[PDB]
Amino acid sequence: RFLKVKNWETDVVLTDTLHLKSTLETGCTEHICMGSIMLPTKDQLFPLAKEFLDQYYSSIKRFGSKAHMDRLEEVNKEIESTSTYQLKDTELIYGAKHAWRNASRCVGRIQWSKLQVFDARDCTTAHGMFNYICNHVKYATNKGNLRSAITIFPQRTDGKHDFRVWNSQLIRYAGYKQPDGSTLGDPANVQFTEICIQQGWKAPRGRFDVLPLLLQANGNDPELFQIPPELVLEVPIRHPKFDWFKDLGLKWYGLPAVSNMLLEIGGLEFSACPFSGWYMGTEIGVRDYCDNSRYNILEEVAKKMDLDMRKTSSLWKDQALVEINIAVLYSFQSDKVTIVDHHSATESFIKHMENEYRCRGGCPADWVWIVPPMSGSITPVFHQEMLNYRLTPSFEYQPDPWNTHVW
Amino acid sequence: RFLKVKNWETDVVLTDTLHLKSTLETGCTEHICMGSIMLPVATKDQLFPLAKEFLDQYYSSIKRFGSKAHMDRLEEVNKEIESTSTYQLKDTELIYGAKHAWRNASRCVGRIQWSKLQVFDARDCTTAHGMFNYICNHVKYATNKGNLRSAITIFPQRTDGKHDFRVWNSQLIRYAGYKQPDGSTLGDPANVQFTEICIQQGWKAPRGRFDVLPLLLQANGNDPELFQIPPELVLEVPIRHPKFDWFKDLGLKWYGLPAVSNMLLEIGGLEFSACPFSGWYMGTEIGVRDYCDNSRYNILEEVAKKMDLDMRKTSSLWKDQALVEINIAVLYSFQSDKVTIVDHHSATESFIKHMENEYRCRGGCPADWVWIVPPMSGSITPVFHQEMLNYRLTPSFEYQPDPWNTHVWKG
Ligand code: HEM
Ligand code: HEM
Ligand SMILES: Cc1cc(N)nc(C[C@@H]2CNC[C@H]2OCCNCCc2cccc(F)c2)c1
Ligand SMILES: Cc1cc(N)nc(C[C@@H]2CNC[C@H]2OCCNCCc2cccc(F)c2)c1
Ligand SMILES: C[C@H](O)[C@H](O)[C@H]1CNc2nc(N)[nH]c(=O)c2N1
Ligand SMILES: C[C@H](O)[C@H](O)[C@H]1CNc2nc(N)[nH]c(=O)c2N1
Ligand SMILES: [Zn+2]
Repeated sequence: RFLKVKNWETDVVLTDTLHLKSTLETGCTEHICMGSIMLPTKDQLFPLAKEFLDQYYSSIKRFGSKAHMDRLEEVNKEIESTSTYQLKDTELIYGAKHAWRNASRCVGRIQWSKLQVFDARDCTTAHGMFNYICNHVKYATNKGNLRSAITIFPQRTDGKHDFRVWNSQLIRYAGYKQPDGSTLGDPANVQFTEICIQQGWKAPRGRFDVLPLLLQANGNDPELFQIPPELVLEVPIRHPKFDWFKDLGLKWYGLPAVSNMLLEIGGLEFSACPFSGWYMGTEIGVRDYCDNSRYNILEEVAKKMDLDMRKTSSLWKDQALVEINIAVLYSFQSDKVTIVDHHSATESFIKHMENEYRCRGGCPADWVWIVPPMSGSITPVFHQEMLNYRLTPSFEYQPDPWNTHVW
Repeated sequence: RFLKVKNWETDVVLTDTLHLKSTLETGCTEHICMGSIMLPVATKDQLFPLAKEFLDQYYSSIKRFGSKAHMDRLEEVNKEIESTSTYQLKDTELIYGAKHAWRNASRCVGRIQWSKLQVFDARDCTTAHGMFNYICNHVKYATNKGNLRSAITIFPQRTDGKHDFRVWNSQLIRYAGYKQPDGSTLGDPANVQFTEICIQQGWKAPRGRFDVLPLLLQANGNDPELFQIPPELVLEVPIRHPKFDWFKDLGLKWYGLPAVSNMLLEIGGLEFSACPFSGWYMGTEIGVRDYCDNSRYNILEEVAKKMDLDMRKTSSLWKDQALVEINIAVLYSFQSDKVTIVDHHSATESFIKHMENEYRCRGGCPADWVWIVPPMSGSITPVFHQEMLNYRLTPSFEYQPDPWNTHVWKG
């Protein structure tokens, strides 16, 4: 029941007791490991509420206190008639921060307690949503000195009155299929970009066209909105040594802001809850630029470096991937926009795991996601055993709204 | 039940039904995943069932499931079990067994080659000296002047667990490590403890950065004895870089034959505690892990110095930058000496082909993503984008405790 993790580089051994307060299911059985799978009512809504308040009140050292009990009964009452309930602000803030704290795929959690939570539960329209979003973007960007935040729209009711942001991120680049079969911009968003044009977006059909936001309030048809360009901090990508780097025409946005997840607190479901932090250099440099079905610029970059592309074994893909990633970090630093490299982010997460083990008794962690997609073994998380388990409050994936919605 | 895995790069979905033919637990539960944990005397009662399963498998693969020869083999094994409390695998069975252990090794990216594996039956061996001879002939055959060939050598199975054959080395060829007074290590820091044991056992250590350790061999439960592999049998490659001439001045070399010798081979209930096997290296094994792990030779710093890198700030990717050059240098030296080696791009691509084919013809390929994904440049290799299912099939290679921890000394 007590479980140990070992780091094979330092011989450090931590004892996990947090996973016994674990509640959702991992997808694994005693017979099969699914660690590398991307995605493995009144009766129900109450015990969830009770478990959440138990954990809240214990955190502010008023476990078993009268305020605790009184809140419990007050929630049970709203439930026994309304079929749902409302979080207090303090609960909402605590629940958000913990959903981040329990995000087993997030390497950036050392920062979990400094989250800014904008309570948008008084929202009622897509224009409302647009205004909350712009405000969130502007606060988070903070002229390049980024700050974590999450904006929380009204919780689910009957599930036909959901609030949803259809973009998978607040800020992402257009994808256009072409009459030769190739792609322009970002192929990950090709479908979304069609959905935007087929709702009436006039697309400039260029390589780095910031997508329009597309927002659904209270079950309604969703609606388009251009984020004010002066709110989208973008970084032109250049290299410290390679003067030529600049003319590949690359740039990237400063604000990563995940917008398609569902926030679950005490059995309540916040289907629209965009959140934002700041980039680790590899997300842009390795994945965004070099993933085969993304910008796929390796072929081109190594060309400029005059390396030997005649064999996989000259490691030309690898040499170029490094320079690209040196370039992304250099651009963001030079431009005073927050970015962290994969060495420093992983070191921090080691320090954070260590903290969470002594303060909480563990830290759910998903090794497949925490190990950066380059230079794995030269970062210390590589040598670190991690236990993956699902704690609540939490962020969960949810179907792309366009499969679900009813017009 | 059927389970699907998606490759997120090419959108290929595959369907695993093979995980159903799978008895051993994983370490995971419905409530916790231990996918990244390194490590999460059998009786009559248990033995027959395991023999049966195995022989059912064997006879299926030769399309003789149900045949007189099948029924009579079962009955001969059952008989032999009741009479002797163990049993003897036929040669054909042992070969099939070893091949299937490898094919089932979910942490091995090299499995495309599983059916081509040379099996040496050393079940007649009785002494350490007989082991030294077997192993020498394994090394010579497998090395094959740089054109490496897969091989495994199998010594007598465990009996009462008191008469074990063991190769105390973790690999048949590995460099000494020496902890000095000042805290630093000369040679490979991974082999310090084993090195100490060798010296204790009477090995005179040359005390250089690349001393090939002696074989330390235990037969029939006996105390192990020391043997120097003939050095003309130990093929080595001095490491240089195609463009950096100072690289050779680092003084690096490596042996060409990766040969694991601490694992246990389980076939139809039988445990072969000594079964060293060898193939050939993936470049990153030497260049990433052996040279660049902080707990190994750790040349990252020395190489970065020599490159005039900006080492004052990690965000310069000076570690990433040297890592690649070292891996370039390892592939280049092996290829130039005509010693078989494979880069991670080609190994991973090969593995994806193997795994697809395995789903086609077998209904699955157990695979451990944590281990299949190479330790540099993960997402530019196609395994990174591949969902994998991991589970335990037998025949299998299992871990066993280090024998110095379990061995009963006779004097
Ligand atoms: C402060 C800087 C942060 C960094 C550097 C960071 C880093 C990351 C990375 C690298 C991933 C894996 C994504 C990928 O490679 O596709 C990730 C996943 C995730 N992170 Fe963070 N994080 C940060 C802040 C946040 C915040 C503020 C939240 C929420 C409040 C969050 C919640 C999550 C969640 C729920 C996932 C998994 C969802 C997915 O599949 O994308 N992180 N994080
Ligand atoms: C043909 C060339 C081969 C290559 C390139 C290869 C590659 C690898 C690599 C890279 C690993 C992970 C070890 C690490 O990086 O620490 C591994 C694991 C393994 N492979 Fe292979 N392999 C080859 C041949 C073989 C053979 C002949 C066998 C047995 C017949 C085998 C069975 C195994 C086993 C049992 C493991 C687990 C090792 C451990 O857990 O430490 N492979 N393979
Ligand atoms: C808040 C925050 C900060 C930060 N630095 N980083 C993040 C990760 C974003 C979230 N989500 C992907 C990452 O951005 C990378 C974009 N690639 C998409 C990966 C993908 C494709 C298809 C299916 C999937 F399940 C996942 C969030
Ligand atoms: C036959 C063959 C060919 C090849 N290319 N590569 C190999 C991998 C060897 C096996 N064994 C690891 C690799 O050699 C590296 C040694 N590291 C030991 C890994 C380890 C450490 C602590 C706990 C564990 F559970 C496991 C075999
Ligand atoms: C197949 C595998 O699950 C998939 O490629 C995962 C692996 N690790 C990842 N890790 C991060 N950080 N982000 C990802 O998108 C992925 N993809
Ligand atoms: C903690 C973690 O499981 C451990 O460091 C693993 C990760 N992946 C690995 N992968 C390979 N090929 N070889 C290894 O030794 C390891 N080590
Ligand atoms: Zn698992």
